[PDB]
Amino acid sequence: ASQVRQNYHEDCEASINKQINMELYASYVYLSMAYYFERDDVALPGFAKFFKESSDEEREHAQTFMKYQNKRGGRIVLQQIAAPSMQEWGTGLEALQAALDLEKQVNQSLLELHSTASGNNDPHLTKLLEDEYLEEQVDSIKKIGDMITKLKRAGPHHGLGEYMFDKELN
Amino acid sequence: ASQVRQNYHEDCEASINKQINMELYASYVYLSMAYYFERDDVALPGFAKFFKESSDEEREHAQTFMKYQNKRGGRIVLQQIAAPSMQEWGTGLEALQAALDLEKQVNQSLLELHSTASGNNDPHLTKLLEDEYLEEQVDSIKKIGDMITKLKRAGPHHGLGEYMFDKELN
Amino acid sequence: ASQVRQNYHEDCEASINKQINMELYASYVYLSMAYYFERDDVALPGFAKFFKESSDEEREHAQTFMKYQNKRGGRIVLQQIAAPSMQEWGTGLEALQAALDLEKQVNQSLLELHSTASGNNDPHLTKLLEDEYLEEQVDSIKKIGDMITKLKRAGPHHGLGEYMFDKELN
Amino acid sequence: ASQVRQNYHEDCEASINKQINMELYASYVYLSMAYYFERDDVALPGFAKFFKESSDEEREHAQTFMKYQNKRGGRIVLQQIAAPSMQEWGTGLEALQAALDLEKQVNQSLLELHSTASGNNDPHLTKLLEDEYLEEQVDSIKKIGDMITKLKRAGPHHGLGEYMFDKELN
Amino acid sequence: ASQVRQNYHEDCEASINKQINMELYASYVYLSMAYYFERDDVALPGFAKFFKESSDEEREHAQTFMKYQNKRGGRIVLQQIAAPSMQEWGTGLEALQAALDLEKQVNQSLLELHSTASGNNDPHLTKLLEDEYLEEQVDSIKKIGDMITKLKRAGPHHGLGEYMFDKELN
Amino acid sequence: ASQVRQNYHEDCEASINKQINMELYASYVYLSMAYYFERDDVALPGFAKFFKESSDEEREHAQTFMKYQNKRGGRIVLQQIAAPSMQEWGTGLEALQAALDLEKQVNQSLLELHSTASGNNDPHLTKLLEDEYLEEQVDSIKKIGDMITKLKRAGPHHGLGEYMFDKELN
Ligand SMILES: [Fe+3]
Ligand SMILES: [Fe+3]
Ligand SMILES: [Fe+3]
Ligand SMILES: [Fe+3]
Ligand SMILES: [Fe+3]
Ligand SMILES: [Fe+3]
Ligand code: NI
Ligand code: NI
Ligand code: NI
Ligand code: NI
Ligand code: NI
Ligand code: NI
Repeated sequence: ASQVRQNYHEDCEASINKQINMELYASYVYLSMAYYFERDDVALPGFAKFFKESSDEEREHAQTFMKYQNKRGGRIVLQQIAAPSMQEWGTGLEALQAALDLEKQVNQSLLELHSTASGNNDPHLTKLLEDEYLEEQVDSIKKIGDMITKLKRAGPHHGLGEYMFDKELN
Repeated sequence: ASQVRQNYHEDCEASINKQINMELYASYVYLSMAYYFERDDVALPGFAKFFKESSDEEREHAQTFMKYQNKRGGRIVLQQIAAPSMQEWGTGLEALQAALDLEKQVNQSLLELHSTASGNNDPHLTKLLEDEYLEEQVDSIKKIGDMITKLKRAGPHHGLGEYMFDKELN
Repeated sequence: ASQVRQNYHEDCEASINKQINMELYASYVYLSMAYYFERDDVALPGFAKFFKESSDEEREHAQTFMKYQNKRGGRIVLQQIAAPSMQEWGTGLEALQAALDLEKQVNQSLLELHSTASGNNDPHLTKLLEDEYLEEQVDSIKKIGDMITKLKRAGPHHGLGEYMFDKELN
Repeated sequence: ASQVRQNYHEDCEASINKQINMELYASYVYLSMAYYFERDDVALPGFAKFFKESSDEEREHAQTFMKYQNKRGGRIVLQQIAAPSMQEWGTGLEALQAALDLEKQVNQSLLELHSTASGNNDPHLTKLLEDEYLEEQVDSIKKIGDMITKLKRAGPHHGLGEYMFDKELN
Repeated sequence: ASQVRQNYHEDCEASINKQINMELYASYVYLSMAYYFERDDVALPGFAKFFKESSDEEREHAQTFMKYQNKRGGRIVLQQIAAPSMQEWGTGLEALQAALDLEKQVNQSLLELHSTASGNNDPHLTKLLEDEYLEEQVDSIKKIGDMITKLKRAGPHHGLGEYMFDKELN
Repeated sequence: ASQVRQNYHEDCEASINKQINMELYASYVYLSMAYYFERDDVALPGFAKFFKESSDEEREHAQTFMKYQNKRGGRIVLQQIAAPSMQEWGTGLEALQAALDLEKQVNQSLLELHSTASGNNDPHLTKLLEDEYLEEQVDSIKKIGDMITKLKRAGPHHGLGEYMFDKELN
């Protein structure tokens, strides 16, 4: 085995490879949304910017797991990245709602990964999950929830409220 | 008695202790409103900021009365701070209207305290009330009244007007 | 329920509301001590400064729990803040000893809150408690213990030692 | 159709969507190589850096095609991104040789895309391909060829030459 | 007992004293290696620098445990520091391999200390171990593993590769 | 023998190895004292700082002998470092008195080492001892003697004098 490996269970190694693919997938979803909002018949530049940043961040999140895998002595196994569920995302509200659901799905996976790490007595992995993923995930979920409420207040259907709220994200 | 006490009536000393508690209570009310507007299902960051500042200022107002008590030779007696009347404050308009009523209630108490001080021929206390409390209270009441009128103009019910007016407070 | 809530148990939500009240209470205790030491017949400006800072910090600690509540989707419930146990705090030594006991009481509550969070498998809450509260609480307790020992060395009864030690806190 | 579309053939629109997927795939290949060279039993930090930059650039290349699609009035269709052909890439020489082949494969696709655009008399698309893709592709191929020759000179098998050549890329 | 002690088990107190001695011992091992590589018949200034820094860091690690002991109310008990196992360390490769084994030995001890702290429900101690020791230990082990692989690539036996690799550490 | 060795007697080589261990031991003694004075029931931060600096300096003194050994062609032999004679050091006065005795013990050893070097006609070693050790040792002894006298004047028993004198060292 790896000269560096120590207290690193095969199940955590495999779950990290699954989380890598999921982070890359979420990055791909947000990339799809980003350029959907730059279509000439959508033209929501604030939403496009918001989702392009989230796409970059999720790709960074994937790479932090890849560095982590190598650091512990695991071996990165990269799978296929699925096409995004949608090709068109509707209104800003509907995209935010899809993002909220995705973020909560990633959070569930991460909490399961923490349970795996905790069950195998790997405090180094639980620390990584708490400090670098679980904290960020809760803040992201709270932020998206705030945005949904703000957009529902401003007027969530294709109108002046959506146009004004989009400026808040620019 | 206190080596410093001079022309300081027991009734003014007691009324100051009552005003201290009332300032601390108003600070607590505004703190409740501040974090109500940061709930994910309210998301009014301008109102939250406005009330968090008012909460800090009312706590400062309480401390200025505590310094004053010590300066005159009175003795600070701290009571229980009551829970805020509400736990949820409705719309921005309703919170402003509750704040307006509270400010006018504090003003009434302060004017009564001035009458107590004037009745006991304490010009040092009347000066404190006029220069540090009564001036600020009238400006606060005028400001909140302005805000209520502006929010009623922009559209006071949970809609685009409330969302736009909230930006004026950010 | 809240669009953001996830893996957030009702018991942790309720314990956070209890800790909020306790942080606000400790803030109130330290505020009482702060202005006790500014009485003209006490005149310990270093102790007053030390306790006024601790009062501000405990109010900040309360607000961090209020932000946390909102972040997780819980609902803040604010109760009555009890009057401080004492209105007069004796010598500097006696105030420090009362502060030490209060800090250890808050620490016990926080460790219980960690046990609640751990029992409900909430690593996000255990992380908050470890990184933002338990670390600060142990440092505060060690610091107060140091101060008590230093004041006992300098001369803890109302004399030159207390006067000189007070300058160390200015 | 799109209010902006003009002289934009359905075949060019479809070929752009195919090139987007291929750019994303090459980005994924280079990402795999990048973290392969950070394995503790490979430890080639110069190669890792070189491939991580190429991974970022190919993702940028994909996005430029996505902006282009939207600019012309086409509609972005995102497919599945295939897993990289390899999970382990051997020596630096073998990775460079795999990169050279991939770059020449992308170049072939781009030249075919130019033939499609030229056959449909779309000078705007031929200009994009010449100015933004074909130029970069030839420079990349020449650079990788230079590197292969340099590494073959320094000593391409796992030895001092590979270790010294890796420093040239750091 | 100590006026500050709270939730601090005698077994954790004793294990900290054992870890202090082990950190001081590792510091001593690295000090031996550092000046071995400055012998006139070894003359590997990069290795000497690398091990002198690790010697300083392990002594700092020991002191952080000594501060921690005092912070929790435990009592520092200092034992004998054993002579390093070797007086001469061979080649750079052999010293790195000895360092790797020592680092993994310290890591095992620290993970056991975490299990002790976790078994006694001391989250403050588990936090210290995760944030200040376990993170650093894994990075150190990964770094040494990288170095071993790099030196095996450059040529690990007393030759040009060892001479060139030594410059990477200067 | 060493290609560099010249006029370097085996007895001086062995005495240097003995002095190395003694410098490391004194460093360990001062480290013990340093963190004794940071105990919550001692709280003498000036003494702690003074002894932590002396601990660092004695470790530097050990390293200068290790560099010297290598410079002359001798071979460093590292022994066991004994536990400090005490685990608790009493008052500041008692620690200073223990330090004074230790410094005079090291001085005696160094003067014996000078006699060894002089007896073997090694002027290079006598120069090192005079310029780098004997000068520093006499200044240290004079300084500690000054401090003892100053602390005896201020009031050496656990009281205001010890508390005030401790500030002189901060
Ligand atoms: Fe993520
Ligand atoms: Fe007020
Ligand atoms: Fe607190
Ligand atoms: Fe490309
Ligand atoms: Fe260490
Ligand atoms: Fe010395
Ligand atoms: Ni709609
Ligand atoms: Ni309404
Ligand atoms: Ni007393
Ligand atoms: Ni080969
Ligand atoms: Ni060999
Ligand atoms: Ni004594």
